[PDB]
Amino acid sequence: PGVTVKDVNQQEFVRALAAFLKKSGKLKVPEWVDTVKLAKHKELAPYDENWFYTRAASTARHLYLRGGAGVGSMTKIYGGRQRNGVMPSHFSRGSKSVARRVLQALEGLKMVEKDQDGGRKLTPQGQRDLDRIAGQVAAANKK
Amino acid sequence: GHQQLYWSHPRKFGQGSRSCRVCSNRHGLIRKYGLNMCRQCFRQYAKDIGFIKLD
Amino acid sequence: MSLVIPEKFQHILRVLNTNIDGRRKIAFAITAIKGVGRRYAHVVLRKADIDLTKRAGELTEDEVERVITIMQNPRQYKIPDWFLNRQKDVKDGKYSQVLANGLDNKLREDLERLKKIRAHRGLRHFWGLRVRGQHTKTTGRRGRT
Amino acid sequence: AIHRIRITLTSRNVKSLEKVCADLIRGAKEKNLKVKGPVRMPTKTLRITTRKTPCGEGSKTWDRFQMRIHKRLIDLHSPSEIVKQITSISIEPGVEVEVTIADA
Amino acid sequence: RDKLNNLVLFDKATYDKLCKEVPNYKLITPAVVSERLKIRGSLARAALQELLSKGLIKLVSKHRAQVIYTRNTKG
Amino acid sequence: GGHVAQIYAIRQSISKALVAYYQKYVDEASKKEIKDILIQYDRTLLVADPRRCESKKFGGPGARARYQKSYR
Amino acid sequence: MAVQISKKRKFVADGIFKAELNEFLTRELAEDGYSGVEVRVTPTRTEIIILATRTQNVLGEKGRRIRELTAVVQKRFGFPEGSVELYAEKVATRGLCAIAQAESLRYKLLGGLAVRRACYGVLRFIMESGAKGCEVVVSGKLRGQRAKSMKFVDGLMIHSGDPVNYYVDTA
Amino acid sequence: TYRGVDLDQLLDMSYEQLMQLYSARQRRRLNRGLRRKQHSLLKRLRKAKKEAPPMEKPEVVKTHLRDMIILPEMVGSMVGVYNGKTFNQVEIKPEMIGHYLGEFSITYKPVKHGRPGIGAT
Amino acid sequence: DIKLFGKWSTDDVQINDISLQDYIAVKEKYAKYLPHSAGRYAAKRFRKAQCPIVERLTNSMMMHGRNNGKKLMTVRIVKHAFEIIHLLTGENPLQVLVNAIINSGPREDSTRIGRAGTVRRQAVDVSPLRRVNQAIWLLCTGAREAAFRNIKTIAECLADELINAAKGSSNSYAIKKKDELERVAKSNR
RNA sequence: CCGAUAACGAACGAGACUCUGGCAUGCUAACUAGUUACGCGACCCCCGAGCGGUCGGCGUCCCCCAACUUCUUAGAGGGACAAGUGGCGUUCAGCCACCCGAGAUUGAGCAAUAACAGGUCUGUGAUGCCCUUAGAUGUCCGGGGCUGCACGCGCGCUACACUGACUGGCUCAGCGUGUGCCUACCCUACGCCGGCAGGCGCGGGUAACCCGUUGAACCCCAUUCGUGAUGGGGAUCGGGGAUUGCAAUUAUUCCCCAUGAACGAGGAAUUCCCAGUAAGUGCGGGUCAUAAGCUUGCGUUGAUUAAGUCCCUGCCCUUUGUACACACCGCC
Ligand SMILES: [Mg+2]
Ligand SMILES: [Mg+2]
Repeated sequence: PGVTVKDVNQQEFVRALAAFLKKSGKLKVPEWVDTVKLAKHKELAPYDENWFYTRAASTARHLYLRGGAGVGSMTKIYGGRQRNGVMPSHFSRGSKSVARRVLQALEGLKMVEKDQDGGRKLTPQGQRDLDRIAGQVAAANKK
Repeated sequence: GHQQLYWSHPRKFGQGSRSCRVCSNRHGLIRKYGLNMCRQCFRQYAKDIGFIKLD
Repeated sequence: MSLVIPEKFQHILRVLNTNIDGRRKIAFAITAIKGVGRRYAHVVLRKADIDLTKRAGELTEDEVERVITIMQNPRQYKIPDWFLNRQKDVKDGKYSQVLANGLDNKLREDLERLKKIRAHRGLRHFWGLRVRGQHTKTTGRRGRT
Repeated sequence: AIHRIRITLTSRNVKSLEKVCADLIRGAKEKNLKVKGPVRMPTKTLRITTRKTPCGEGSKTWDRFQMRIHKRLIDLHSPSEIVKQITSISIEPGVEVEVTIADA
Repeated sequence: RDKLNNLVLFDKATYDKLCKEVPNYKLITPAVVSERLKIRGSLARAALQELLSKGLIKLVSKHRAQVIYTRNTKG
Repeated sequence: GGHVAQIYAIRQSISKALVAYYQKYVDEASKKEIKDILIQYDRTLLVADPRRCESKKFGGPGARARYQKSYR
Repeated sequence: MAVQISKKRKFVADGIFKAELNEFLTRELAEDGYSGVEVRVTPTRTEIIILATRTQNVLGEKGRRIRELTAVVQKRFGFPEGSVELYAEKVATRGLCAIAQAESLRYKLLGGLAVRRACYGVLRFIMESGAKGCEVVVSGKLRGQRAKSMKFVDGLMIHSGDPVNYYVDTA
Repeated sequence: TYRGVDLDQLLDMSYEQLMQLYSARQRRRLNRGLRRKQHSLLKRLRKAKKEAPPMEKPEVVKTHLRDMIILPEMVGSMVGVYNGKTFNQVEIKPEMIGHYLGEFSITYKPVKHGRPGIGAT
Repeated sequence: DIKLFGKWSTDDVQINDISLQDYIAVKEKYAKYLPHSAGRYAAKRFRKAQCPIVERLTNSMMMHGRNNGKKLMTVRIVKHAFEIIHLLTGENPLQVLVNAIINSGPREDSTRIGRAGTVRRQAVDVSPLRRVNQAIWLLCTGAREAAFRNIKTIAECLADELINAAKGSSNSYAIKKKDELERVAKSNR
């Protein structure tokens, strides 16, 4: 009964993934994680302290879903709704430096490799890590 | 005046940099698909180009 | 946590030259000071190493004076350059965050400087009209009639 | 050879393209070159909406216009070399053709 | 109807008031706790999850915008 | 599509696939006496809703609403 | 490829060329019974066919004028030399061409003939040519300064739907 | 003082190290090449200033270009800035450096409202 | 067998009056697992009559500009309100809703055009479908103004709205408006 | 339309027409679209499955080196006609309900005579007449203005909040564009720098080939806020940082940090709207060197109410009254 990340609910999955990332802390965390907003359209920084680990976990899951996602792709996922105040709203994208630092940290832990063309994907042992954590969170969620 | 000021004003862009390809109008231009034609001239010639009504 | 209100839970504080309510959360209580906002409060509390889930009345004096030290002197506590209000002053060109009625008199001296040099923005400020080029034809009727 | 060419046909109407695509492939079958099937690409509907009035007075009546560009792709592929056999066009006015090879 | 001036932290007067009869009736929501105990409502949520931890409140819904509790079954 | 239209597409597709599978690979007795429950429970489980959209006109904000008019 | 513009732009340019050529031929061949223009295009070259009643008159002495217009269209749009030919062809039943009939009526009016009898003669010739019906409208400063409009119509004439497109010529 | 430096240092403050002291718009403007008319006008004001009588304010110079950023070496000149109708003379203060010439020759006189007319009945 | 929202079997819910039993659709033929079915019930007259009244509430509960497409939130509000009312009362929530609709229907109204005495000239008895329509609309309106500028969230307001209407205590907007309309119709007889 | 009939024979309009949308596992074709099967793999289960699960990872139009078009595309066609039943009907024209059916009323375009002193000579090398024509009402160039503000009105937008806001996670579209005759101005993947606005090298696309599997918004799931003018609201206003341009001031646009004003649902009045409709919600195209609170379309969520009426506002026919005929804004 092998468990893929698709057989577990992705929200507590990425929650436990970020928790494992926190306890096994080897990330190249930039010093400005305490200052920057996660996007241009945001007006508050993320409430979580080690939100960087959570975002890195989410990016790893997205690379599992579909590879070759460069910085612009990931900001398109992490884009959001810019309220623009009195003028009618639109849509904005995520922070390019934030996603780029997340990526450079992800191949900091070499769980991500750049592709032959543009963008980067997950290495097989990173796939192994994701699947192992999916199985363990499946065991926890079940029992 | 001499050439130094007769046409020295730049028009590499902006509305004055475009005229109708039929009547040289500077209003109601349509630049879609490189039409470069006056709106009224478009409505006049739309049969001739081939834009026809189906709805 | 979820215990009784502390004995030293002052309801409002006295910060610099203004008071702030301790009943709300700390992340938003100090924003009542003119020149302080949500983002600035967030960063100074994060760099203050003080819990954000607790009210401003239940803090202790060392914590609040740490906040005072950070607010008055943010450059030396790793605040980046672009986060300050009075950046590159017209008087002395020094990067400073201004925290109190100093901001009020700094705006005052900027406006009187603009009037003294007879700038168009200063002229519109003296006349009370819009300075950013907004249309006055239909709007701004409330302040006059 | 060995030649593998691509021929594409487009116009603004449907009848001319269909009749060219039919008679051309019939001639191809009479000339025993195996034919890759007619590939009908999605139609480009160039849509232009414009106010009916030329002055702006009235009921703000907008007239929209359409131009439908249909195109078809037919590959001619033979073990023998192609262009020396087939050179004739028999092309009516109004329809567009492009002669490309597998190199192109 | 002018204001509510609700308490943000418990005192001695309301802490035991929360403790002794709140897990005795049917419906327990932050709304009813705040409206019948004159507390803020964030304090209501905090107290409710503390009493969840204390094991004499049963949860039924646990939704992000509407959480419902009840007393334990008696009898 | 969206999310709930996605849900309805999936449920219709599964229902239609099962009735086709039971029509082909086994007798149509089972096919009919599952299609009955499908029909007199939910006709839309086997019949797609033909309504898609409706075009906006050049005198209103949507397909049928008109822009607000004034006289004075 | 990069040198060639997209198919959308190319078809737009084709329509533009059709419109410009029609306008130019109308403005020049107005007195010579111009009816319409048809162009046949190939990658090797293009063929231009000008439908006109007076082929003998639109052509100059020994084809001088057709050569003139061929050189004009060669230079104006910048084709390669010898990549365009212009043929003059007589239309069939010029009574049915509303373009040619409108040009004839315009000539008869500019010559000084009365509008009433000229319109009657044009309509009579059109119906003698054989058609389901015809309609002419004259608007302008008839009689005095104040504007008036005449419509002289006979036979069958629809107004609505698709079939009016390919059943009634409009000029 | 403009940025903590005195104007005496500003006279020998060359353009490239000055662009750090100006604002972003002014820095971009000087980063772009200044054209011939601006240079000629600077030559004009420098000529007038050197030939100006000692301890006396210079003679007036007129111009239409009012997009010129005020340079610290032109402080004290008599510039006639076009308003659309006339040329307006105004002092160049030691505070006006980051300011444009059009920012002091107003193009309109402020409106004094009288009794409304037939409109808004 | 149906167990709408996973529980609360419909078969024990019984309509007390024969007046609206042709227009309450909680029966097992109209009982559904989840109140969402874009069945085009407004395409034809009297097709909403066969629509389950829970779905009718769900349609009628999402209003007021900010809520014209937020039907999922409406369904979740319905589910939480059903949970709340069953915890508060202990019986079948659907029974509570049916009783609230029955007690919320205003049995007659008044309408006319000419010179009215107090509100309208003539008194008119109403149809059961209009009874159901007015009941649901009054309930949604009462809950909406019950939850606008108070801490008590919309689920609780809808819950006690249904609770008070299922019995009748002069405490809910729906039955108060019903009594006002009936008194006026009594006056305009 | 049936009928009667001093009318008969017609005609236009409507209808008929074309597109649009809905069913076609019916046909044709699909390496610029896919489906299935297989083989490489990689990872989980390996306790043990192994024809276990995932793959938008790699291949099988690389030419012999798998099949098919269900999904996608676009053509020829079919398919719905009041066709059947029941009821009403002079038993005719027709109408209601129902069965089967994708569909038993899909929205548009076109749209008659006649007319308005309705708008355009500021679209035209459309044009009559009049005015000007060298100190020009021609034309060019420079600047200003068209934004200007005691005030009134219109079209919209934001909003007034817990059916909410912020923070994080999860997750689904379709129109349609994209490098130029003049004409300089394209859509963009990836990699790096920066916090953002931006900058720096490499590519792809003249396009079902690249952006792009258009990872949109709304919505959904957890978090904090707690009924306050509060974390709603971001107008005003200061500083600073980026982009376009010859030039950004009366701020072009964008970013950041400060300030949070009125607004607690709106009088007398009045607007639009009946099913994928209103409304919420984002996205395209136009304008564009820079750009959308506008507009045209597209897409997502998806309702209450009604199957009637002339009460008001009007409209069509017939009769009747007139002193109206510039036609009741009449005339007197
Ligand atoms: Mg018709
Ligand atoms: Mg805030």
